[PDB]
Amino acid sequence: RIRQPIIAVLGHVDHGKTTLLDRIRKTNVAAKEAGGITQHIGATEVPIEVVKKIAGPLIKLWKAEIKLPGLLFIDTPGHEAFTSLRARGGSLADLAVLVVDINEGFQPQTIESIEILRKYRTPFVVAANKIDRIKGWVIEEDEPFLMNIKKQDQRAVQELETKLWELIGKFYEFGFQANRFDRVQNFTRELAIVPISAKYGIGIAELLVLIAGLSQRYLEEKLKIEVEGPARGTILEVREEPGLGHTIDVIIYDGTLHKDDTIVVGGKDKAIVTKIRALLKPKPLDEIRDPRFRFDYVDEVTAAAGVKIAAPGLEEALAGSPVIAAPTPEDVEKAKQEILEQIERVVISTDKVGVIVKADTLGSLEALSKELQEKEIPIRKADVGNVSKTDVMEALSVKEEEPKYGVILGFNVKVNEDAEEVAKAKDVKIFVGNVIYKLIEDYEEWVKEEEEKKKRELLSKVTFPGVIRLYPDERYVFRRSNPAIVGIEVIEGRIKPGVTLIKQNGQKVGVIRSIKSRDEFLQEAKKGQAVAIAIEGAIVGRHIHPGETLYVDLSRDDAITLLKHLRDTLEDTDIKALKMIAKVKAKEDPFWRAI
Amino acid sequence: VPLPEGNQLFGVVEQALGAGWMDVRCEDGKIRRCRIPGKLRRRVWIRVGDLVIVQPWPVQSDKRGDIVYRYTQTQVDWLLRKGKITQEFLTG
RNA sequence: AGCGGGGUGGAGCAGCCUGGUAGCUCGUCGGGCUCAUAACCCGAAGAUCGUCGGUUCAAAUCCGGCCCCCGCUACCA
Ligand SMILES: Nc1nc2c(ncn2[C@@H]2O[C@H](COP(=O)(O)OP(=O)(O)NP(=O)(O)O)[C@@H](O)[C@H]2O)c(=O)[nH]1
Ligand code: MET
Ligand SMILES: [Mg+2]
Repeated sequence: RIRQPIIAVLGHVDHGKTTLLDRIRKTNVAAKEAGGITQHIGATEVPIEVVKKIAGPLIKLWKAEIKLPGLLFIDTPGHEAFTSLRARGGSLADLAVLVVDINEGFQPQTIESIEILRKYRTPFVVAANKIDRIKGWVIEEDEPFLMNIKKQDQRAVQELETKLWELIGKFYEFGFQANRFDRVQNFTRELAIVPISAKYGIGIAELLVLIAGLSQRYLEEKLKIEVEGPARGTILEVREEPGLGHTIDVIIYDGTLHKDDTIVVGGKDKAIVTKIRALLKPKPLDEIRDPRFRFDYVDEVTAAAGVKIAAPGLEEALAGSPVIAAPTPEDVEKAKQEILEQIERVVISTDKVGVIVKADTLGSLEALSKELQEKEIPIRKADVGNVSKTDVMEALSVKEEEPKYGVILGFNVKVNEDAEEVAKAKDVKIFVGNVIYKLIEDYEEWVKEEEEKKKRELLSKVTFPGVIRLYPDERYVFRRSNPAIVGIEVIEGRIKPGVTLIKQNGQKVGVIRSIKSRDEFLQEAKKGQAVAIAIEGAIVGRHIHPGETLYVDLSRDDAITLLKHLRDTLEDTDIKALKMIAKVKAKEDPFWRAI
Repeated sequence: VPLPEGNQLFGVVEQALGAGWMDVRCEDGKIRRCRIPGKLRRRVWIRVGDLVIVQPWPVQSDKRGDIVYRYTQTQVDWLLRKGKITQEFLTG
């Protein structure tokens, strides 16, 4: 009795990871998701019959048998944010398939995947996609590379040879010896590079037969499992389901699992013990995270298979924690001791003063938390579920003392009627979305808009400084009182209507009623401009003298705002005017003395 | 003799508002409606124009505060001679 | 800009016109009365008259030049 080996696909964004699995399944999943990126890990079972049908005479070249029951493929996101998912996929699987595009070369995600594979000592074989990008290439439906190569010219062959030689050299400075699958004879220190084409199924058969064959060469004794022992497996994800509650999708690889068996699972704080209630099984040749066909309920399952377990009290289950079957209290204690030797790979850091974020799974929550932490944003609470009413109450409590940190970021969740009504009533903002960057950027731009609107209306409140000097010329005086009409040249600052003027001793000469450079009506005067001012409450002689310097009265709050808030819109004349005005006004209040 | 430690700062009493409320001018150029804790209210008499230590309230720390200690003549003279505070802050 | 009016203890007013003591009320300091405070009584300090000059036996008072304050009118960029 041999269980199906577990294969994890790894690679970079836009490198045809989902497309290969879709072609193997002959179903379309790559077009379903939004944004073209898959953010959920899945497990798919491939029967050996379709493997044999895909393969052909090539199986006779190697002296072995096809007695492998099937294959268990695991998909994996290639985005930068989903590091933990890649780590879990690399650690769990027995075999790995690294898919690297020849054209773009290497990416940091590829390096991280290689590092994880080395850390978890997982043997792997390299694939090469985007073959059709080479000019002068003929396309044929589902033929091996050996059949296809003879249909090409010399230029395509030499370009391919150069590209794969460069890739092998690259692996060489990554300290790994590489050679083509048909060009190498050693199979213990040398890997194999399979040039494949996801869009037209070129070279899929070679990769499939190589995966089938290499399983029994490196280590085959780990693939033997007793069919009557206790069940042993691991957790793949934790998600909410309609009508079942908190369920977990697991991959059983040891023993046999039946209904009502007691299991031990490592929770967040401590181990949790519960009795299995529902065992759900995906349809053959179907993605587990895409329920195209109806799930089939099953009384008992046998290793190795991916099943959904619905049991009470699983809301505190930890992703990646192992699950052990225990029918007796001593077995329960042994399982608890085994779980105690398990580490929490990722721990979230909450600052108690931050935003509220809710997702549908733990992995999405981890990715969102890492992306928010990358930009120095505190996180008050992270959990799994839909946006409830108490979340809005918590958000309002945080907003009470921090306007910018009271907000909710929902990632592929639903908003209840009462929650949205309360949010509309109390004016709390909620950002719902399905794409991590499309959701984070919206929050960032809204925060920026609020920040700019904070000071947009602040500018109108303050009054610009200004210092002027009356002409010693009699000509500029055109009316003495009611109103006082006299010309002026600006020394520093900006003159505006409705601004009070004061002298060194601070007498209220009045408020500027109107300004005019000519018979035309003006609005303001900048540096190096002459203008006749018609002011109220000022009289030549007793109140004002020709050739005397006039100062604009300033508000200390306005000065603080100018020196701290609106420090971008300050220039030489403005700062000189404000500084000398502060020096002059430093007579009664020590605030201007200290400036 | 004790000095402010933290968000505390000096202040000059300007006018008593009744029911244990004072109006204190601080060192940061702000006027604050300050509340006198009852523990020292019963035994220490405060009069307009004294150097005191004021801690602003945790919420709305711009117009409210609590007075914690009063500086005697010798202490304020020593502070003036040392130079931690000037004369014009006291005299206004 | 033109015309008219006025400067006296810390404050607000007499003392001019008829030259020859600088007064009135409040205010500050000290002592009285009361168990204590306010009210009340007593005593004392405080301007040499906005400056400069002319007149006169003698000028705050009569006259003139300046400094400041107040009022009225002409005065449309
Ligand atoms: N011309 C060409 N296009 C291809 C080939 N294989 C895939 N593509 C296209 O390139 C894109 C690859 O996206 P996808 O299937 O997401 O790649 P992946 O391997 O799943 N990466 P991930 O899900 O993280 O983005 C798709 O638009 C697909 O149609 C190929 O051999 N030739
Ligand atoms: C109006 O008459 C005008 N010529 C006065 C001076 S403008 C600076
Ligand atoms: Mg994918």
